[PDB]
Amino acid sequence: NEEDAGKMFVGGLSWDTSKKDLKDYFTKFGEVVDCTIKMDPNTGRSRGFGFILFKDAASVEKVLDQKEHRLDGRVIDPKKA
Repeated sequence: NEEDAGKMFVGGLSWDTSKKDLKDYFTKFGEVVDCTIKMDPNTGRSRGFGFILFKDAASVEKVLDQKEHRLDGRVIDPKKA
């Protein structure tokens, strides 16, 4: 594995989605150890994607089993990081 087995990329995030909103959505699939919404270091503006870290890597397969993911009125794109 190139990235941690419990880590996922999450694209298509709405601007009004907070770190807490992100954590609460993925709590449905496993325990979320941590998460982040990536900011542009030059502008401070959101890049519109983030990362989530699960306690148990088994939760990643449960996220990917669900074909469609929706958060704060947007289709979000979870992927193995």
